[PDB]
Amino acid sequence: TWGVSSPKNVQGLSGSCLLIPCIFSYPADVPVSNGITAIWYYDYSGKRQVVIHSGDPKLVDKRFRGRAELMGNMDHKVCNLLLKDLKPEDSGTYNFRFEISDSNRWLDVKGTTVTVTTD
Ligand SMILES: CCC(=O)N[C@H]1[C@H]([C@H](O)[C@H](O)CO)O[C@@](OCc2ccccc2)(C(=O)O)C[C@@H]1O
Repeated sequence: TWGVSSPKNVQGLSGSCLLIPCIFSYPADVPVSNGITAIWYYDYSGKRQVVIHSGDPKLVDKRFRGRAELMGNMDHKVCNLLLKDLKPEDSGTYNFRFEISDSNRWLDVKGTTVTVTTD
């Protein structure tokens, strides 16, 4: 069954780090020969910036370069996103997408809202 489970809200402090827990799923009969591509988006419906791209890392916006890293193992169906050196501007929406093959790709429209404060 196709899906992405991650928190609706997550809070963090400026200069610290934060973890957005995440897990995904898909049907048992979906073939997976050459792994799964993992992608995280920031403000998808607006600026649409790439935070993580396990398939084409040069697509990662300079804004997040060196500051975001995917924790979980795709093999274990985990998509946890760790964000480092937080900035108030990091506040906004984050959505995960995984792409296996052909039409077997999925963007979670729910996403997680991030709130970074100074103190
Ligand atoms: C078999 C699983 C599945 O339904 N995957 C579809 C996904 C999926 O429905 C969404 O990602 C779930 O949120 O949508 C897609 O188009 C997205 C699209 C739809 C309409 C217009 C433009 C683009 C997508 O690539 O995200 C096409 C996929 O085939």
